[PDB]
Order: sequence, then C-alpha cells, then structure tokens
Amino acid sequence: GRMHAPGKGLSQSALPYRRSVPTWLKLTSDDVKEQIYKLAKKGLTPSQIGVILRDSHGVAQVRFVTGNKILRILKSKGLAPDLPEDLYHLIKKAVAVRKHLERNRKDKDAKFRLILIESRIHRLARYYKTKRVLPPNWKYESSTASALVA
Amino acid sequence: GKCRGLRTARKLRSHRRDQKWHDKQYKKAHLGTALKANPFGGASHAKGIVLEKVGVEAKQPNSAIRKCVRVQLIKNGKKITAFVPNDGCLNFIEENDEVLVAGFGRKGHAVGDIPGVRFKVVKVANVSLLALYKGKKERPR
Amino acid sequence: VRMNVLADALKSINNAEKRGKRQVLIRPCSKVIVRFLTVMMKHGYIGEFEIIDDHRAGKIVVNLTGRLNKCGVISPRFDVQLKDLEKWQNNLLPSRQFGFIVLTTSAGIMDHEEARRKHTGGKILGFFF
RNA sequence: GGUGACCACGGGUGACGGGGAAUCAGGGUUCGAUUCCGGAGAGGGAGCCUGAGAAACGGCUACCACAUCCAAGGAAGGCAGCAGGCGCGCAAAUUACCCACUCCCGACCCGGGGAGGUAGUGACGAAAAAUAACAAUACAGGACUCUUUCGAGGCCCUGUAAUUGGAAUGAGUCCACUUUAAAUCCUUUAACGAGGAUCCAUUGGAGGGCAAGUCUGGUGCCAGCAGCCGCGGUAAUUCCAGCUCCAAUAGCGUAUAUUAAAGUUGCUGCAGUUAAAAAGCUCGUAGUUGGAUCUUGGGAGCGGGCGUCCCCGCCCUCUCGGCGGGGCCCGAAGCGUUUACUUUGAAAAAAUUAGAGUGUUCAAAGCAGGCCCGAGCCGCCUGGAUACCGCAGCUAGGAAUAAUGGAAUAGGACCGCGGUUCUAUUUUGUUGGUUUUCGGAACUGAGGCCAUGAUUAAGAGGGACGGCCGGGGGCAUUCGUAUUGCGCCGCUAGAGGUGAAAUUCUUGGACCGGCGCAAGACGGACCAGAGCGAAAGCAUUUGCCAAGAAUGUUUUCAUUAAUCAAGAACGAAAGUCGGAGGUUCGAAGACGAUCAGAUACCGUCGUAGUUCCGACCAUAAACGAUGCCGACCGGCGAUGCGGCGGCGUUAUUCCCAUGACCCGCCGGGCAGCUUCCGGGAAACCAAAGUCUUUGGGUUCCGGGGGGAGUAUGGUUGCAAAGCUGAAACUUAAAGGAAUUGACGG
RNA sequence: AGAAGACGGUCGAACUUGACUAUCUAGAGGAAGUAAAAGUCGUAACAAGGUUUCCGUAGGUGAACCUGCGGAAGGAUCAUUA
Ligand SMILES: [Mg+2]
Ligand SMILES: [Mg+2]
Ligand SMILES: [Mg+2]
Ligand SMILES: [Mg+2]
Ligand SMILES: [Mg+2]
Ligand SMILES: [Mg+2]
Ligand SMILES: [Mg+2]
Ligand SMILES: [Mg+2]
Ligand SMILES: [Mg+2]
Ligand SMILES: [Mg+2]
Ligand SMILES: [Mg+2]
Ligand SMILES: [Mg+2]
Ligand SMILES: [Mg+2]
Ligand SMILES: [Mg+2]
Ligand SMILES: [Mg+2]
Ligand SMILES: [Mg+2]
Ligand SMILES: [Mg+2]
Ligand SMILES: [Mg+2]
Ligand SMILES: [Mg+2]
Ligand SMILES: [Mg+2]
Ligand SMILES: [Mg+2]
Repeated sequence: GRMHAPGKGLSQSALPYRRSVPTWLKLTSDDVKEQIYKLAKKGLTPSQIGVILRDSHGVAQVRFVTGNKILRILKSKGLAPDLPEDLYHLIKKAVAVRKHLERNRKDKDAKFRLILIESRIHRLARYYKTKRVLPPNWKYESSTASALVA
Repeated sequence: GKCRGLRTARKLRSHRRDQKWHDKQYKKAHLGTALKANPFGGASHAKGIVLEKVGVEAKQPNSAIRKCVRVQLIKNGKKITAFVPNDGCLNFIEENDEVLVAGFGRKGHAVGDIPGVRFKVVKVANVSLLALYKGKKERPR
Repeated sequence: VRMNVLADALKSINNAEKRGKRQVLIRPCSKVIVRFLTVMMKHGYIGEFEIIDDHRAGKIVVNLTGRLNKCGVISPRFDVQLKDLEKWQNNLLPSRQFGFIVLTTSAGIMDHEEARRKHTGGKILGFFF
C-alpha cells in the first residue's frame, strides 16, 4: 500500500529471469560507461540516464551489462550529486507547494499535502543519516529549503 | 487485535492492570471507598444498641410488615437498620439492648422484599436469638 | 506488511487443504518454509513439492495428499525448553498418539519427538496434525 | 552536571522482606503479623558512658506525653519479655510447676535462666474412632423349590415386637503399676460398670436449583418464609406445628475476607455492525513488529541391525610436545565479532512440597529402628535418601531462528623489501672499556598478489519518466433563469392563503400580462447504488497555480517499511467576535387560525442567522453504528479509470493511426447478483470467513442496568462549552436478534 | 592528681511563627439523585403514536416538549419506467 495514500496499486517493472546480456547488444562495458558519463555531464539524474539508455540505445539493464549500478558508476568517478535524487525531488516538491501556499493561504489541501511531503522528507533524511549518506547534522529547514534545492 | 510480540510484556501487563479497574469487584476491593462506606468497617459482626423498633413494608408484589430495629453501632456510632428474622423474636428485643448484628447474606446488598436492610440480629442481650426462639434459654428477668 | 513468510505459507496450505485442492502455490519461499515442508513430508502429511526458482524469493508448489487436518503456526517464536515441552504438546497437539510440534533447535529444524530424542530445545515454529 | 513515557519525582498502602500458605488441567489469583533467616523498635524524638561488639533501654542524660509517692523540701518511671489486668473491640488462655530434657551464661563437672520444658483454658484446625453385634420365633421378599396360580419349607437377606436371650465390650467409678523434676494424660491391669442397653446425636432441610411429603391441624397477602426464582388473601407439598423422610455426622448452620466456578480481566484464552464497545479523519516521535539471501552435498570399521536401520567418527592455528634437537607424545596462548537461545556442570540453609525406607497398634505424624539371646549376645545390622528451588550471575558444549558487524572517495587483507627511536641481556671472567648492528621495537616509502572487495532487486516501499483521468483544492473570470423590489404600459375588483378560514395587500390601480433595471443568493433538468478527496465535503463556462490515485515501465535507491503514547494539520451544521451585505428562507417574537386548553403542528409578517472576508469553537446517527497494513479462500454479469489485444460498423481523406461503438484480457476502484466456502445468537456477512483444529503485525477501546458523562480536580475557550473524569447510593434485570399472537388514525 | 564552672564549635530534643502536603470532619442554607405510590396536570415515545423518529447545535415554553440549521435511517422507500 502507498505510504501516504489509500492506494494499493501494482504498477512496477518486472525484470526478466535471463540475466545475460542480449546477443544483439553490441555496446561493450566501457561503451555503456562513457555514454553514461556524457548524459550525466548534460545534467541528468541516474533515473533518467537509465531511461534514455534503455530507450534509445536498447540496453536492457546497466547493472547487467556493466556489472554495476548507474549511481555506483557515477559515484565511483565522482560526478554524482551529494544530495540523493529521490531526496532532491522531495525537497523540490515541498518548495513548490510552499511557494504556492504563500499566494493561496486558503488552500487547506495544499497545507495537508505539504505535511505529507515534509514527513516523507524527514523519514528519508533519517534513513540517509543512518547510512552516512547525509551529514549527522544535516537538517531540512522550511526556510533554507529553497537554497538547499536548485 | 492484541499484540503478541516477544517484547510486549510491559504493554500487556500495563493494559491488564489498567483494565482491571473496570470491573466492580476489583474496583471496590482496592479503591477503599467501599471499606470506608461500610458501617461494619470490614467486620463480619458488630455490636450496637437498639434505638427503637421499626416496621418496614415489603416490596410491590409482596405485602407484609418486616420487623426491624434501628440500631447504632457501639463503634463509630453509625445508625443502621437490622432485621429480626423469626416469627416472634421482636418481642424479645426491647429499648436499649446490646445486639450483635451480622450482614444479611449478600455483602451489603438488600435481600428479598425488605427494602434497604443489609443486616440482621444474631444475639440480643448477650443471649442468642435462636436460643430465645427455641426456648433453650431465656431473657435475664 | 508481510512480516511472517512461514505464517502465510502455512495458512495458504491450510486453506487449500480445507478447500480440497490437489495443489497449492506459496508465493514467498524461504529456508524455514522448505525445512518445515520437509519435516511434514517425511512424516507423510504432504507429498512432493517443487521450488520454482526465480531470481527473487522463489515460489513453491506443494502436492496435497488430503491427510492434513491443521498446519498452524506459532508466530512469537517462544523459547521452549525440555521441561516445558510437554505443556506445549498438551496445548497444541490433538492427542498423545499423533500430531507434531515443529521447533527449530541448534541441531536444525525438527519435530518435537526428534528434539526430545536428541535432548535439545529451541524456538517453537508451529505445529501440524 | 545527574535522573526521567524502558514511568523519574511525588502520593497511597488496611506494606516489614524472604523461605512459604490456600485454590489446584495448564496458565494463573490471593495470602504471607505468626515459631526459620534477615531487618526495625522498645511511649515519641535526640545525645551519650562502658565495653571487642550498643547510639543498649529489665544502661544513663535532656525535652515532649502520660503517670507514681511526698511530711510539698524532694524522689522514682517504661510489661511491643512470662503471667495477670484496664481500654478497644466481632475477635484470642493460668498473676500454675520446673531447670528433668534442648541449649545459653558464668571464675564453673556443682549456680542461674517466665529461653525453653510440663501441666491448665482451648470444637482455630488436623489424624483415629463408640452410640451396638449375634441367634431362633412369627409375616412379607428372593432366580426360590416341590403339583402347571391354589399349599408347604429341603434354602438366602432385610424389616417390624417380643418373657426374647445370653454372649462382648467400652463411657464411666476405681486399686496398683507406669510415665514424670514432682505430677497429669495415654498404655497395662485388679474390682464394679448395658435391654427403653433412659449410658437418649445433633445441626440444617423436604416446590425448583438440590437429596427428601401432591400426610394432618392452625394461620389466611396477616404472621412469617424466602441466598435466587418465588410462597402466603380459606383442603399452603414453601409459613406455624405434629408425624414421616433427606443430607452430613461428633459435628452442622450463619456472617464476612479470599480462591475455583470466571473463557464474567481472557499470555494460554474474551469481546467491539445490531447486545457494553473502533477515536470524525490524517500525519507522527517514543513503543511494538519487520521480505528473501551467505555450508549444501558427499565419507571410513566401530554403527537407533556397508549389515546402503546408521550408537556415530564429522571423510582452529601454533608454543615448551614433560611419556637448542627421539618417533615412544598431548600442554602454555588467542578466537577468523558481539549477543540472544538451548543443553550440561558448579554454587544454590533448614523446615515446608513431592518422594525412598520404616506396622506410630492404623493414620495424621515422627525419624526412627531390625536381628538373634541357645542368658553371657560379657552385641551385631542398618537408616537418617533423592527430586524441585523461578529470574539474575558462573562454566563448558551446539550454532538452526533473531539482532548486530568487516573491503566503497579503499586512510582494505596477506607476503615480503626500503624508511626511524630505545631497550632484556654476555662471559672481549683481575677491574675499566665492552662492538654489544648484538636479539627486538619505535615512525614509514616503493611493490607483488588477493577471481581483489558492492547478494538479488520483494505481486515491500520511496523517487524519476510517459500518456491520460477525476462535482479533488485555491485564485481570478463567465453565464443562467428564478426570487424580491423598483420604473413606464393595458384592462379589471379582487389578490394571497387554508381542510375551512383569518391576519395581510388591494379603484392610491393589488394580482395578472409586457418592456427594462438593480440586488444578493443558488448552480435544476443532464445527475447515475457514477467520479474525486484523509475525512468533513466537492456540480455554470474559461484561464492560472501547485497537488494526486490508477495504469504503463527490462528506469533509479536498496529495506528506506506497518501501526502508533506524547504532539500536530484539517474538520458539516449550529454558535461567538469584528467588518461588509442583506434576495430568499427563517430560530426568537407578534398576530391570525385550531383545540377543553395550544406557550405547537397550519397561515401572515418578522429579529439573530442564512452570504463573503478575518479570528475563534472542535462537536454530529462526523454511520459502513463495522481500525489500519499483509496473506489466503467460490462463481457470474455489469460499471469508472488506465493499458493490451482482436470480427466488424461509423468520423474525414489519400492509407494508417486516432476518436464513437462491438468482442475479450490485465490491474486498481465504487458497487451488484448468486452460492450448504465458512462464520454468527440470528438478522445477515465473500467478510463480520480462514476461531476450543484457538498465535500474521500493530493501535484504540468494552466489562450487568442506573447514578453519570454527574460531582470534584486540572486544562482549553470571549462565552456557549470541549477534553480528562469518579464515588456514595440504588436495582434483578436492563438489553440484542428472531417467532407467534394482538393491535394500528 | 585533680571537682564544680565558663568561652567557642558540633549534634540536637523541644517550643513559636510561616509554608507546603495528606486524610478525617462540623455547617445555616441550596441544589440533585434514588425508593416508595395509590396523587394532580398533560400525553412526549412505542402503529405513519395521530407533526416519522433520533443525533449535534442554538433559542424558547408549566411539564413532558416546540422550533430553526445541518445530518442519519435504527423509516413509513432496498424499485418508478423516454
Ligand atoms: Mg505497617
Ligand atoms: Mg512474615
Ligand atoms: Mg534496637
Ligand atoms: Mg568487654
Ligand atoms: Mg535508646
Ligand atoms: Mg450418647
Ligand atoms: Mg414443614
Ligand atoms: Mg472465585
Ligand atoms: Mg464477555
Ligand atoms: Mg451499541
Ligand atoms: Mg514510531
Ligand atoms: Mg528474515
Ligand atoms: Mg386579503
Ligand atoms: Mg460552520
Ligand atoms: Mg457578524
Ligand atoms: Mg417571510
Ligand atoms: Mg496488527
Ligand atoms: Mg457498567
Ligand atoms: Mg433561593
Ligand atoms: Mg414528537
Ligand atoms: Mg410524533
């Protein structure tokens, strides 16, 4: 079930049992690597690097072809954002909602959604703190959120 | 549903002693209000002095005059009403006698058609009421 | 959420058996589930079963033989010693003639008769009869 | 600084703690003032002397409270020690004898001990056990028997009244003995001691529960009985008695505390739609609970018999191996985590509990006791076990389940080689000097190798991405007729309203019709067992702003999750305050009706409000009277969204898409029909199922009905009130679902 | 060798005031709730109970109750036709 919604959907990807690379995929390991480097230097998150790589160049799974995850490859070279992508979009969503609430203070629904989003931010941040991805004193503040994002 | 976790013993025990206050027997036996309110003060029997002889009407379906006595207890000086449970034992009672008074039989609750009488007379003037009723011994004249 | 794969496996077996079906499919497969099925099958309360291997936690297809009355689980895995294993036998088994309590011991997952035979206690897993 | 929701601190205790006692499926629930161990006190506090040991009290000092004698100048107190008193009470013994036993004290074989022993009172309680047995007559009864009912006796047990009818014993009188410090009791044993064996068995009952009378007299809703149902108003099986029966029995009744009963406190093991009950909804920290995954498989004779059953051996390393150089051997050091868990061992007072032995005359008990004596037996054989003793702590095994770790910007492991500070010791034995690099440890640079090192990606979750979807939310904008009012026009005496009326408006032109204007509300029909939203709730057009479910996904992170005390956001209507606006409707109020009355239902007005903005309030039958997450368990036809397929018809064009239908499939929804899945008290419910075959995780919450959501305290609020929340007392039913009847304007 | 006694210090009973905290209890009068029952007034709930009932809220009335707004069916409708 959804964490903050009364939904029980099932939409998710289903990886094939065959882990072997397709025989028609002519791109080699470092070829997939360098394409990732170009797309990341264009300013792309690992989630949308995998989308464009699976779509245009026909790679099934970056992890299957290159032996490692996209974020593992980006962090190994040293061009991955310190703020994790799933966290970054959460602060960005909260910033947009807070900005909208300032013009519309009678939008009680948006105040409710802001509480849910902020809760997801704080739960995710607590998880990253215990995994040492985030600094121990990394505090998400509603005031300095805008500078923390973008 | 009730928690069955291996480390929930604190919540299970706290919930039990919290919920135990919700039944009458545990509440009256541990709060102490019933003990204070009891004219006998937790005693099976208590002595008193017959203030006067009184008659009490029975409840609605029955029709009789139950023979009782108003008696104040020699300890703590509380005025109560005590039944005289035989055919003619009120005649044995008279003004200003020391009477042993017991509960009527269901723990501070009125019994039968007698309204609001929790007590009954066991002995009067140090001689048993059953002994006087059966003629085994007599009032000291 | 799913917090006891063995509980879901045993409840699925019970429901299919009560329904009378010849086969049952358990979606999450585990080592504990497989061992539990092995001790049941050795005693004869179920038939052969297959472990369908996907790269995730696999599935299991169990051949029900129609001779399983109940295959419940005891979710809080209490510490059962040998001095109080008799109380669990009286509380759980339908009789002293048949029925089995499965408890994981340091010598492996086994029934209570075998656990007593090699003089070892452990955590109670479930029961079947 | 320390301690706290893992409950500190504070309060209460009718709390000395424990060994233990009661109840006894298991689990538990109560009680432990009380003889054993530990503690505390000696009327309440306090301070001291001596002594090894005292903050001693049958030691002192002072004060406080009582209180003793006095010649009034003074003196002397501590029974919660044994007796015995007063008081208090429902509630508890003799102002007895003795160191003989167990021990203790002392300078001590000798003295002392209200410790203790003995006896007295003692129905607390526990064990044993009298109040009668036998024989033969009569009358029944028995499968009785003999002829097959009819009569008797070759048989068996009871019964009723009898010179029966003569045997046995105690309970008592009472000699001696015995015991004992002296006694007493008991055990022996002389002599008496039983035929209403009058040497006298009682306490409660006889409608049901619950064993036992439809007996007789009295009473007559009175007296009374009756724990609960109920009995009693004239032939009462229930009262008062007589008789007869029943129950237990030297014991039975009553009151009250407590245990089982009570699965009516539920961990085992209760419930929450309608009976009592799930918060209006959501977030959320404590708390609790958490997907799968890391050694499996194979072996050698010993082997539950390779006897393919398998006792089972499983086919860590390095240091002297203590039997500076022997193979005949097994000790010193650490764990290639930390725990939890399980098994073993050690240590765990006795009594009590269970339990071994033991004829105490049996038994409760107790820890004793048994064998031979042919009399020299000039003494032998034993026992005084064992189990259990939670939790915590100690020791050694095992490593399944559960938690926790290692190497990720490699400041990673191993193997060696460079790179720096001191130090055990030598003997370069006449001292002195020693080289002592002497051996090892101090910091470190360049390497080789590690298969170099990241489990998978949950029909878990989060996030990204794509197209759509929706009375979802906010802001602005737009339209609609209607209502009311107003301005001009036309003809008329009515209009309005009701069951009938009346109040009210009306030749001043009411109502009606027409053309217009203004205002503030409200968004019909389309509108559905349809959509969205966490609920409350959300419906004119268009735009903007963020948001969201579902579907699609071979995208990304990798456990980030579920429920949640405390805390927090939202929360219909009504209500409160401030400011606008007030069309309609309309609490209050007035009048008119109606009625016996009518403070109403009906009608005409009409205030607050209803509308908007802001600030409060936090409540609804806030309902599905029904927690959330997860798994599983029937069928069928629809419907909303998204997606995937396929005959065909349609839209346009020149083909495909793409829309409108048609036939299916998948997933998520709102629901529906049916079913002997199953459940339930049933109504009914595919959940309210998977429940005595009882345990997926986790919140809230109920405990007969009233009093009562009251009182009081606290807290919130401008108030109204909200949240939290008893007790005394009272009551035998209150309730739920179904059934039949009766009744219905 | 040495008694009374005195200074200072320290324990510190006891007393006075004050504060806080636990219980117990008196009280003119007021306002409830129970029980009794046979009283007066009306008939609010039960049938569409004669205005359907009930919930929250606000106002009003001798009394039960009435009325406004929003809600529920535990209703007197599981249904109302292109
Ligand atoms: Mg005490
Ligand atoms: Mg004690
Ligand atoms: Mg002392
Ligand atoms: Mg001395
Ligand atoms: Mg003293
Ligand atoms: Mg006698
Ligand atoms: Mg009689
Ligand atoms: Mg009981
Ligand atoms: Mg119950
Ligand atoms: Mg209810
Ligand atoms: Mg939490
Ligand atoms: Mg696991
Ligand atoms: Mg008129
Ligand atoms: Mg409102
Ligand atoms: Mg106003
Ligand atoms: Mg009006
Ligand atoms: Mg749960
Ligand atoms: Mg109650
Ligand atoms: Mg007054
Ligand atoms: Mg009414
Ligand atoms: Mg009515």
